[PDB]
Amino acid sequence: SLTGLSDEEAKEFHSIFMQSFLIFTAVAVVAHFLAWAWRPWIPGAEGY
Amino acid sequence: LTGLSDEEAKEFHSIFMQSFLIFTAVAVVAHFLAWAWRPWIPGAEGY
Amino acid sequence: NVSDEEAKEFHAMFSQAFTVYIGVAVVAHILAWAWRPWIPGDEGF
Amino acid sequence: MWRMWKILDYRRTVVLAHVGMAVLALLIHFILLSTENFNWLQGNPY
Amino acid sequence: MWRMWKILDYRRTVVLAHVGMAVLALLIHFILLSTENFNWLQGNPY
Amino acid sequence: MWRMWKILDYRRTVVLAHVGMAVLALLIHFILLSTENFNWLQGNPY
Amino acid sequence: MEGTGALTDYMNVAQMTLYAFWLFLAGLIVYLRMEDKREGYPLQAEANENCNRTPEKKLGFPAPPSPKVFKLADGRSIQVPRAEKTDYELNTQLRAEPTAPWDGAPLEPTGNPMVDGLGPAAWAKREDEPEVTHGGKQKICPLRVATEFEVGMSRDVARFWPEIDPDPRGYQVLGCDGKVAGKIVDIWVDRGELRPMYLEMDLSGVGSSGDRVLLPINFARVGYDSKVRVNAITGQQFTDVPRLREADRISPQEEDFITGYFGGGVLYAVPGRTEPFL
Amino acid sequence: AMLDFEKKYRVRGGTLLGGDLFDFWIGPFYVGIFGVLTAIFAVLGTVLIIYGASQDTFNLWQISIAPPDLSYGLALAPMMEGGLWQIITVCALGAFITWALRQAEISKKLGMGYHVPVAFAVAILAYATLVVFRPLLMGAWGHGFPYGILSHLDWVSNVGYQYLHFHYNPAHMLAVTFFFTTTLALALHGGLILSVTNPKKGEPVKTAEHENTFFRDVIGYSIGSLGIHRLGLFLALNAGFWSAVCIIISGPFWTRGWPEWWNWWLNVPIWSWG
Amino acid sequence: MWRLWKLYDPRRVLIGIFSWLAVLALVIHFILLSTDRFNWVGGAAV
Amino acid sequence: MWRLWKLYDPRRVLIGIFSWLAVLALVIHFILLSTDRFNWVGGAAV
Amino acid sequence: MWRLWKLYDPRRVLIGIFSWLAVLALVIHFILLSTDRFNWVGGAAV
Amino acid sequence: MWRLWKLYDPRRVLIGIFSWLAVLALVIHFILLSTDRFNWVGGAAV
Amino acid sequence: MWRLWKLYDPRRVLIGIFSWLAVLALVIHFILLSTDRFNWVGGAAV
Amino acid sequence: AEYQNIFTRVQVRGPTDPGVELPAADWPRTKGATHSWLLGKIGDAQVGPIYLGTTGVMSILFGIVSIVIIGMNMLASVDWSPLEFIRQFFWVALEPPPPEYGLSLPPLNDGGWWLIAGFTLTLSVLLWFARTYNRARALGLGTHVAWAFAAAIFLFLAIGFIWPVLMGSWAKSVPFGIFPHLDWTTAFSLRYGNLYYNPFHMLSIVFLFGSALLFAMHGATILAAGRYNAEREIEQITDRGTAAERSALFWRWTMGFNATMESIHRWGYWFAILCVITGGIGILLTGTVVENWYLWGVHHGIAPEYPEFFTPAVDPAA
Ligand code: BCL
Ligand code: BCL
Ligand SMILES: CC[C@H]1c2cc3[nH]c4c(c3C)C(=O)[C@H](C(=O)OC)c4c3nc(cc4[nH]c(cc(n2)[C@@H]1C)c(C(C)=O)c4C)[C@@H](C)[C@@H]3CCC(=O)OC/C=C(/C)CCC[C@H](C)CCC[C@H](C)CCCC(C)C
Ligand SMILES: CC[C@H]1c2cc3[nH]c4c(c3C)C(=O)[C@H](C(=O)OC)c4c3nc(cc4[nH]c(cc(n2)[C@@H]1C)c(C(C)=O)c4C)[C@@H](C)[C@@H]3CCC(=O)OC/C=C(\C)CCC[C@H](C)CCC[C@H](C)CCCC(C)C
Ligand SMILES: COC(C)(C)C/C=C/C(C)=C/C=C/C(C)=C/C=C/C(C)=C/C=C\C=C(C)\C=C\C=C(C)\C=C\C=C(C)\C=C\CC(C)(C)OC
Ligand SMILES: CCCCCCCCCCCCO[C@@H]1O[C@H](CO)[C@@H](O[C@H]2O[C@H](CO)[C@@H](O)[C@H](O)[C@H]2O)[C@H](O)[C@H]1O
Ligand SMILES: [Fe+3]
Ligand SMILES: [Mg+2]
Repeated sequence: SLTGLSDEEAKEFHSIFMQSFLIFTAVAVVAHFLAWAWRPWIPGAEGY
Repeated sequence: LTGLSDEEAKEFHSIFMQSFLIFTAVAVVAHFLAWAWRPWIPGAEGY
Repeated sequence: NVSDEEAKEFHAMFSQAFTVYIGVAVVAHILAWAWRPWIPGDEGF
Repeated sequence: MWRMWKILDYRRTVVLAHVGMAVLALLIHFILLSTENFNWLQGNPY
Repeated sequence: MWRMWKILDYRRTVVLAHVGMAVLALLIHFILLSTENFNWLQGNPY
Repeated sequence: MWRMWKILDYRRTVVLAHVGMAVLALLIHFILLSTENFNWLQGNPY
Repeated sequence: MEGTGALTDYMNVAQMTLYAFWLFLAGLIVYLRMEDKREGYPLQAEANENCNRTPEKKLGFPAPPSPKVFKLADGRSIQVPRAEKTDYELNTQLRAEPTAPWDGAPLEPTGNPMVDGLGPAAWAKREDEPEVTHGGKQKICPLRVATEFEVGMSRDVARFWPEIDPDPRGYQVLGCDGKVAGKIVDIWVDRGELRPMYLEMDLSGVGSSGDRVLLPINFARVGYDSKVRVNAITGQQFTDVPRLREADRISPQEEDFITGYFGGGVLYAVPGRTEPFL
Repeated sequence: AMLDFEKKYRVRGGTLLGGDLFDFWIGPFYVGIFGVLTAIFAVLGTVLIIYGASQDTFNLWQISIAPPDLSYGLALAPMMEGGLWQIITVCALGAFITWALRQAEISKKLGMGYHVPVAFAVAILAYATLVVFRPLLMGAWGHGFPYGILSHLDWVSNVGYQYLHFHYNPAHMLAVTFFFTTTLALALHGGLILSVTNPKKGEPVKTAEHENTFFRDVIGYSIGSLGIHRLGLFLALNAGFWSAVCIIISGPFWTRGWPEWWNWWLNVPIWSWG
Repeated sequence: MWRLWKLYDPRRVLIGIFSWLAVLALVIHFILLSTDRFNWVGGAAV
Repeated sequence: MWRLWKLYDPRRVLIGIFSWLAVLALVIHFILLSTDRFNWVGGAAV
Repeated sequence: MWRLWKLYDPRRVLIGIFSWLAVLALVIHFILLSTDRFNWVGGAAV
Repeated sequence: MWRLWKLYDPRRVLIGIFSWLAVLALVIHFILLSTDRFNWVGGAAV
Repeated sequence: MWRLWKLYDPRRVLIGIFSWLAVLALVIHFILLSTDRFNWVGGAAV
Repeated sequence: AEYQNIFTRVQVRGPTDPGVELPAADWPRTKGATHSWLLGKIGDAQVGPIYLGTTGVMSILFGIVSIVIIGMNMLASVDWSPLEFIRQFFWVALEPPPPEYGLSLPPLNDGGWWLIAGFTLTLSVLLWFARTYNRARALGLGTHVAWAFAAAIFLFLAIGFIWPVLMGSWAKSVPFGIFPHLDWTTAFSLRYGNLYYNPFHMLSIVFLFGSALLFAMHGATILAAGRYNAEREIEQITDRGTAAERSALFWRWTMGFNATMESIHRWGYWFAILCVITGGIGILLTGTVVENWYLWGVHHGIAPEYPEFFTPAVDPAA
């Protein structure tokens, strides 16, 4: 059927979900920038 | 609790401690005879 | 037992999610191609 | 094309789609990890 | 520390302690028997 | 994020967090033992 | 040969250990075949099997053991094979005629084999006292009295994916010929087995809507479209399903009446089922 | 002679072929058309086996009807060079298939489902894998196993060592797991039913409550009266099926040593550690 | 897309995401440790 | 000797006799195919 | 030809077609990966 | 200390103690038979 | 933090903690037995 | 188009069954019981509760100690790497003592850990035997399950303890590893000349194959007669319903003889435990009173003879 959950409460979960996902990806992107600064993972034509 | 009065519990305990003492005492004698045969605690040099 | 309004709303969630996922994957394949093209020539890569 | 969801159950189609696309994406990523020209961690010449 | 027996069941703590110490005593005695410096039956030099 | 506990059952989440962190901490410590430069019990030069 | 194990110039210990196990295996095989002969024995040799044209009893080999006493929970020491079941079988006048007089000829039913308990429609002689749990509750009871049970093992599965956790209450029943027999009104559950056993239905499609009939669950194919398809019997044949003595209980005998009637449909529900493919 | 309840069940119908012509019982056996066929096939194959035995040795264990040479390919061979084996194979296959079709006639007559003939079809599948399907894929009837009590044990030994360690066959480890687990389940199932119906002397026959309680007391789960027979059938049929899989992939789909097959596991990028 | 949570139970989606993220991060971290170049505790040179 | 059919049903004895004849004819024909002298299609010499 | 759907359930047909298409597409792709001419990731030369 | 027997069944405790003693005695006697010093039936010298 | 003992049965928490400590202590002790430097029964020099 | 009794279509959930009451000295059961939809399709849905008493706890403690010893030694053999542990999971093992130690107690790292793991594993399975025995007796059931388990214990003890003891070396026993104990199984057959020719290995396989045959026959028959409540087998033993008669008639008409609802479980029980008992006897015979099983088979005229196909090899060192 449907999840028993108010139309406004569903909007509330989504807002926190998209803020938590955005913060999770924001930390992940910085972590990736720090790792590429350590050792880049896309090799060139001749390799590393 | 189990179906024992304070008296039947005490009667079991007295026989239990008597049996336990006798079993231990026999075992102690067996251990004195065995030690007389060959001791089982080695020195720094061994046996 | 799904109405026309429920079906339309589902396909909007499907449309939005399908659009982002394809749009990102196409960008992934352009960057992947710009790195090392995966279709060899007569002599190889 | 919304009528697709009067045919299938959309709730399970999306769950099935995620599991299938996860398996396929790991399949392709692992396959590239086994090749020589597309193993980005190995970094062999191209 | 008798309030411990208003939390734990003293009947089943006593059984557990006895069987637990039985496992540990056999384990330790057997570990010592499997060492050259403390197998008191082999009596290797110390 | 106190609303998180109106979604996730807090009693089960706490237990699974401790169980999960037990596996992860043991795993990370074991990984460091396997490496040469971070096995503190072996004491290799860094 | 020589070495450890030699008993003679040829016999050795492993070989004689093997023959020792042969003797045990025989004694176990004989013992097992005797345990096999506590139901349906001694064999009833009919007159038309024997050259003297007299009925007889064959023990077989090994001969059956002595009768075995099962003490029961309610305080009743029953003996096996049971005397009342043997007496019912030997005295029941079958409503069937052998297709030939020689031994081994199949019976061809005279009247209606489904209501007469012939072949796949047959029933055993069982107790008429409804079964009880260990605690004394009614073992097989409908959900209206067994109110502690609710349909559906998983509430979330029953609510969001009801196709795989269905509730057949209110479902239409169809026979093997696609005709509507009625509506499922209740479900009967075994308090010990924790399973549905019967789907009580009314006869609103082929008889009185107030009539109640039990459909065994293993004969019911609970579909995904709110229809229960019974391949055993024609929809019109739901009217002759044996009725319960009491609307809220079923004896083990009535279980054999009801499952027996549906099982008989496998051969007799429609013409041609008895007939071969070719 | 019949069981004292058997008479009412002996009715007409349920056949797939033969109709009334073979629809009768000889003693306890239902005959049917597939019983006559399974009799002709079985007697033919057994008598042909004894003829093959008379040409080498009558010692029961040393009797062996061997398949033809691999050089024969799929051709039918001379009788004393594996043609006798090939006829016995088509006789045994027919004997097995008509046995299952006959059990299907018996199933319908007693109103039972077709679980028994189908469960036997898995066993027939494994034999068909051994003597037809795998020899076909490899390209010679000579890949099948010889018909001899001790000569087919050497075939199993040598075919197993054709892959240098047959224990590492992934499908064989699965089939062995299903065989071990099903006899474990059979020990528990047989034992639990005997334990209830035969309690300690002086005790009433127990209930299905005690059966569920016993295994919930022992392992914390009970599969139930119905579950034990589904699982029991499941474990034994998977035992047969994965037997067929393990042997059909040994040679047609793997020609190296089975331990080498696990090279993919040793090379998984997640846990290479080098 | 707020309606996504009127269809899918938030707890099961979050448990599914968390299980995927835990397995995926463990698998990525393990794959990196398996490579010579990105094993950060193996201490190799490029 | 006609009374043998007051004992055995003609349908069953004929099914058993014909089954016996079919087995017998095939066994004898096949045994001859096994022999070098009577394998007529093989066509050896004497 | 629209009468085809009067006799066949559209969900069952589309599920069956997609399972056929997915498996067939996988098998053709994997067959091309094992050849020496159409192994595109392997980068074989003609 | 006699209050033990209200807590536990004497039959169960006696069976448990006796089963422990039998296994302990069996283990110790075997351990002595395996050494070269306390194997009495072997007659090895000190 | 005291409200934890209303959420859980304290008997269960203690049993779980102790069961964990017993396994952890045994794992640690076995680890030290594996290394040369901290094998105390082996008695190897530094 | 008929229902095949393979999955339970309609399920009904009630309150958790707490189990039959135990005597007033047993430990309380656990309080944890939940219902599973997935398990309810195959059969009973309830998971838990579980009893744990003196024997259960001590069996678990002895077993955990055994698993920790095996696991830590396995992990130590790969230099403590969890990644290398997964890579080598089937290959790692706790290795038995080398042959030079005989039956003495070897050092921990030279089979000593193996001997401790084997001792605690033996104790846990023996206590588990007492647990299975007592749980049956506490419910007033027969001890059939425990003795069937005891039969499996005897093969386990014959393989790991009795036969290595009869041979005079712990080296002959089996290591605690997945592929290594398969290596032990093959090497055992190589060493004593093709265990196929061991007659008690033949009988062991007869009852093992016959056990799968029996469970397939019986399980299929109970599902086939599920329309008549065959799976309620206890009711059919005490009150022979039509399902018990159709099951017996089905096999009487098929192979000429049948069983009863009760005797089928005696056939299956004995086939299960004879498989493991002839297994133990066969293991005890080899090495002790039979050196080479093929040579034993030649002596007793069971080895097939093979005509010439190749030029026979000759031992150069003859
Ligand atoms: C906040 C909102 C939610 C979310 C809400 C939604 C909604 C709403 C939808 C999606 C849908 C999708 N989401 Mg989402 N999604 C989220 C975030 C993500 C993220 C991410 C990294 O953040 C990813 C990668 C995805 C990915 C996806 C795709 C699975 C799908 C869009 C493509 C599509 O059209 O599938 C369609 C493709 C198929 C149907 C093919 C089916 C796959 C089959 C089974 C694979 C067969 C081949 C395969 C190789 C078989 C393997 C066998 C081998 C031999 C072993 N989502 C977040 C968590 N998402 C859409 C969807 O599910 O479409 C049905 C959709 O409607
Ligand atoms: C050294 C050799 C290798 C090895 C090489 C092989 C080879 C080769 C094979 C197996 C096969 C099997 N191996 Mg292995 N296997 C080894 C060691 C083992 C060990 C062990 C103790 O280590 C075990 C437990 C097993 C277990 C198994 C099973 C999984 C499987 C056999 C069961 C089966 O096929 O049923 C199937 C049952 C049948 C096929 C029976 C057919 C029944 C027919 C339909 C009816 C016959 C009726 C009859 C004629 C009636 C008689 C007449 C009446 C009685 C009157 N193997 C060693 C390591 N193994 C076999 C397999 O899986 O093939 C399918 C196989 O071919
Ligand atoms: C797939 C799961 C297991 C299984 C299942 C199974 N077997 C079954 C069934 C089922 C469900 C039956 O219903 C059917 C039956 O009714 O059993 C009583 C059967 C059966 N399984 C049997 C045997 C059997 N099953 C085996 C295995 C298994 N059966 C699996 C482990 C084995 C093994 C492992 O070796 C054997 C020997 C029979 C007792 C019976 C089938 C009887 C049958 O088919 O009879 C036909 C007529 C005959 C007399 C057969 C012989 C006819 C031939 C022409 C001659 C012999 C040829 C053969 C190639 C000789 C080979 C000998 C050498 C190998 C030594
Ligand atoms: C007739 C012979 C066949 C047979 C029979 C048989 N086996 C049996 C039985 C029988 C009759 C039982 O009654 C017994 C049983 O329990 O059955 C369910 C058993 C059994 N057979 C087993 C295994 C088994 N049987 C096998 C074989 C066979 N069993 C034969 C083929 C094999 C094979 C093929 O090798 C195996 C591996 C067990 C599952 C079980 C007996 C279990 C046992 O003895 O366990 C001892 C204790 C331990 C190992 C302790 C460790 C267990 C856990 C890790 C402890 C958990 C601790 C804590 C509670 C939780 C911690 C985690 C927290 C996060 C919560
Ligand atoms: C690090 O790991 C942690 C702690 C995280 C947990 C993980 C544990 C893991 C993963 C463990 C993995 C275990 C595995 C895979 C084990 C595999 C085991 C197998 C396949 C075993 C198979 C056969 C083994 C047998 C049959 C062993 C037999 C040994 C016996 C019977 C020993 C008997 C010994 C006795 C009775 C001892 C006697 C000692 C006496 C006292 C007599 O000596 C004087
Ligand atoms: C109702 C069932 C109907 C029967 C079904 C039969 C299916 C199984 C047979 C499939 C076809 C087998 O095909 C078989 O191939 C082999 C090739 O080695 C042929 O053999 C042929 O070539 C070989 C050499 O290759 C020659 O030595 C031989 O003289 C010649 O006959 C057989 O003549 C043919 O029978
Ligand atoms: Fe059963
Ligand atoms: Mg090894």
